[PDB]
Amino acid sequence: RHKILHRLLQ
Amino acid sequence: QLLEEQERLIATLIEAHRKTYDASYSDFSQFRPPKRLSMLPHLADLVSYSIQKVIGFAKMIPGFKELCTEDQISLLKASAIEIIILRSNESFTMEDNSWTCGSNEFKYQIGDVMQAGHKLELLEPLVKFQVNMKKLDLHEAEHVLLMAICLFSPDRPGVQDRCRVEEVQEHLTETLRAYIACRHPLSCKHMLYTKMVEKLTELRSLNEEHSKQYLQISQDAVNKEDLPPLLLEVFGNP
Ligand SMILES: C=C1/C(=C\C=C2/CCC[C@]3(C)[C@@H]([C@H](C)CCCC(C)(C)O)CC[C@@H]23)C[C@@H](O)C[C@@H]1O
Ligand SMILES: [Mg+2]
Ligand SMILES: [Mg+2]
Repeated sequence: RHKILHRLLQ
Repeated sequence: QLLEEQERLIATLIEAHRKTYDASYSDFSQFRPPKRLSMLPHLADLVSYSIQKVIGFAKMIPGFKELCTEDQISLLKASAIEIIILRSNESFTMEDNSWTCGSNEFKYQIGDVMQAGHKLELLEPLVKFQVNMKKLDLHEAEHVLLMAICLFSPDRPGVQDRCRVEEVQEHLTETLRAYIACRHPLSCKHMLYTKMVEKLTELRSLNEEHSKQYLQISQDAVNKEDLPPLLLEVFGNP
């Protein structure tokens, strides 16, 4: 998926 | 004639922008070093840095965190380069049409950005954009409402709750109009507001053209270590 982007949004 | 809530919103966004924009440019020493696709590793590192700041900025606009995760991602991916181009005006200077970030070693002009693979179909309108935004001479509040309004575009691909997105933009744009009507009583308010949304339209053409060239840059630099993971998630991956 969009691993890093997902973690930025937290 | 600026309501207490519009004044609070402008204040929140200015606070958000200052926290996520660093006019001392002190982390530039950390990117891979510029070389004069020789400038791709440094310029790529810079945009990946900058995208994270844009995400910091987003999360602080009221009503964005309240979006579902997929909507936020589709909003960021639609407007990420457009918001980098806007916020870069801070470092841009018409004295030599460069982006200058603390020192001459981190000074970017149209030539350095062709050593990162881009072409005149984007760069020339890019620098014309930069010069013309300078001549607009926007107040800090107009600057930050623009970056927020460009993010809250309900028409982007993938947006699921478009009603919620349009409401936030409604709010954003009503606040912009009110500021123009108060702060610039000698100009046509319709004239000033139009010159700003016009810039938003030219940001979409800069973005389509960047998208196009990125496709070939990334394909070109597929086996080399040049593009970092975040750019791949945002702009594409071949
Ligand atoms: C970013 C910021 C800055 C400069 C932005 C520039 C000048 C160099 C060339 C850039 C980065 C443009 C490039 C054509 C984009 C290329 C991206 C890539 C090489 C991956 O396809 C986009 C905006 C331009 C510096 C600072 O103001 C932070 C801001 O936030
Ligand atoms: Mg910054
Ligand atoms: Mg006036």
